[PDB]
Amino acid sequence: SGFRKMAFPSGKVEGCMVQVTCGTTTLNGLWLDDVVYCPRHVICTSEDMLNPNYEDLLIRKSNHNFLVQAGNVQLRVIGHSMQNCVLKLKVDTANPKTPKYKFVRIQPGQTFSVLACYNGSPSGVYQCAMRPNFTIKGSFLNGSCGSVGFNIDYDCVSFCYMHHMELPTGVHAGTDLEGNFYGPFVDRQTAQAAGTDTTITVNVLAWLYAAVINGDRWFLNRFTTTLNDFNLVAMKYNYEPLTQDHVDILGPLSAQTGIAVLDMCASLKELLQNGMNGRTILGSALLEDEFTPFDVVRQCSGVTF
Amino acid sequence: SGFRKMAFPSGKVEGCMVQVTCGTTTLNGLWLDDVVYCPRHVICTSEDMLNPNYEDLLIRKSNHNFLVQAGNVQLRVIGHSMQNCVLKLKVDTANPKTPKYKFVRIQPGQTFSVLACYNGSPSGVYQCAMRPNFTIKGSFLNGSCGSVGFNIDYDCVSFCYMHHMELPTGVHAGTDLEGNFYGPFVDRQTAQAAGTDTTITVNVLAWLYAAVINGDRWFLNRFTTTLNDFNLVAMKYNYEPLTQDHVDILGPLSAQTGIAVLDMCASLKELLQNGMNGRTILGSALLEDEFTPFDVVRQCSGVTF
Ligand SMILES: *C(=O)[C@H](C[C@@H]1CCNC1=O)NC(=O)[C@@H]1[C@H]2CCC[C@H]2CN1C(=O)CCc1cc(F)cc(F)c1
Ligand SMILES: *C(=O)[C@H](C[C@@H]1CCNC1=O)NC(=O)[C@@H]1[C@H]2CCC[C@H]2CN1C(=O)CCc1cc(F)cc(F)c1
Repeated sequence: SGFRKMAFPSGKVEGCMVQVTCGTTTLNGLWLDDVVYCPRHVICTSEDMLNPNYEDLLIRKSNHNFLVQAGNVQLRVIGHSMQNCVLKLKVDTANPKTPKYKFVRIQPGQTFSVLACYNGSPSGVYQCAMRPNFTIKGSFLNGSCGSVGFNIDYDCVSFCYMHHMELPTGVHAGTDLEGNFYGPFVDRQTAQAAGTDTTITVNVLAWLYAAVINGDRWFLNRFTTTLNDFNLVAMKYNYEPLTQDHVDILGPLSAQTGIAVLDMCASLKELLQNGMNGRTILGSALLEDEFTPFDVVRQCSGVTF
Repeated sequence: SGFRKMAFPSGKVEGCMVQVTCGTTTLNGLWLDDVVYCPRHVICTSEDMLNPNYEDLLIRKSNHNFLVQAGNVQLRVIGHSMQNCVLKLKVDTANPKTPKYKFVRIQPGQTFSVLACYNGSPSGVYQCAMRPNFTIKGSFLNGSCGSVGFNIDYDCVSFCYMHHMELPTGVHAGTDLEGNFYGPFVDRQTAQAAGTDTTITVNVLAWLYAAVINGDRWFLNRFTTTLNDFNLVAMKYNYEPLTQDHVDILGPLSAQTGIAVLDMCASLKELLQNGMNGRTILGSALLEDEFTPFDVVRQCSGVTF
């Protein structure tokens, strides 16, 4: 009973967070085995930020210029290299708290948990979706860079995001753990802007299924639609076109509730065209798109890690 | 930049979760030092739930009838006692992962993080407020009882809630760690109903301050009001009466933004009377009341634990 934006338990990730300082700049790093991963802009001063030449900046940096701290204890940096927008700092001690892990480049529309950190210490945990325009809606301040996004599957942590920047619309951009940005963003202080914030249609539908399971049924109508006719209406509202793959992904929720996906599309079409009329669905007055079909199944089935 | 419903890092609480089984019923327990705390209804079968006599039920229970499991390893129960609606199971091993802790009975209007568990294993983390009507808006299924609510202050975990029940409106009820329910709820399968869901006025105001700090300023008007005139309008909307203590608690946010609390009340009064007109504040189309002035300060100042 009840449906909330739920983050994964952060314990396994908390044991990996370290503080990385280079000169005056301090940010977070992720310590897995004998390597610490962190944003490469840790080597920049405020002046450098406008048009940095990271390769040039890095020649003036040796292993000893990187101060790595895990709690109150200093790690010894024995090597360093830049891979795309991240630095990999080889340290002399394997993290004893390293969980079972993998690095994953996540698809737009998928969700993950962010463990927001400052000075290598955890501050909070919240769920995010990698939006179609490759931004996330987070909560990050100066010093948050290096904070990571992850998913847990049983005992294995899949890290998928490292925080690097904010955009003018108050949204956030960052990289996978290989240092490659999601979207067209670059790690420099330039004029960059998020494209159209397209809505994750399959996730709105999954959330409509979670509402039905949790007793909210007012929006169910007596109509149905086709994929092509629904997409004509959803193009107007900047919704992602729904495909047969999306319908198959919603298969289990549709079977659990007895509501065909195209019947849920017709209900969603009525909600887009007519609005909620002051009503709420799972405590919200807007259509929510940051729950995947798996998030709904997980939460409504009590999946543990 | 950005403002999200943020839970505390759950790592310190994850190391305390255990599975408690008694007969066919399995639920969660909290293992701190050599004691495991769990809901007393773990001793009930489905039949017992309608009108249980917990003292009578407990005479047929010995230490060996309580199976306690921390991960894949069984703990040995050397004593048991009932304190209000919780059982305290003395075990032969102190939890090596016991953090610095305290038990706190939280005031209505305050917030905490819930670590939802099933079979003693963590499933997810989310923020809740202890509402004025003494219910919480959580996400809990069968087997979730014994899951706890907490706050972290530096290294000290203050546990304030243990989950026991769901109410007909899809909201949740439970106890402090001394076994005393918040509100008038009882641990039996009877007709119980939440009273009027009063809105936490001081928290809506704190959230309005977070919106201003994060760039959302459309709702700021050219009006002011008095405590007495604001409360006349807010009584109609089932809002908690605002007091001088609440105004003093909002003092630091008012000073940080330069917006007097009574000017923010006038803006809130216009929002209650006229609505949002399809606009949003921090991504929401409703007035949010589950952020305390401290939650806003914490998030906007980057407080770590
Ligand atoms: C790293 O901790 C930090 C996180 C930022 C700070 C505030 N919120 C947030 O998420 N990242 C930065 O400050 C980055 C650094 C690294 C690469 C370039 C430099 C600039 N920047 C950033 O976030 C861009 C700031 C900016 C925002 C905007 F709206 C217009 C701009 F022209 C620049
Ligand atoms: C413990 O795991 C469980 C958690 C519940 C189950 C579903 N969601 C949730 O939060 N608690 C219970 O199931 C309790 C047990 C313990 C004391 C009595 C017994 C009944 N109950 C409960 O939640 C009440 C269920 C109920 C709901 C309702 F709307 C009307 C009713 F008459 C009873």
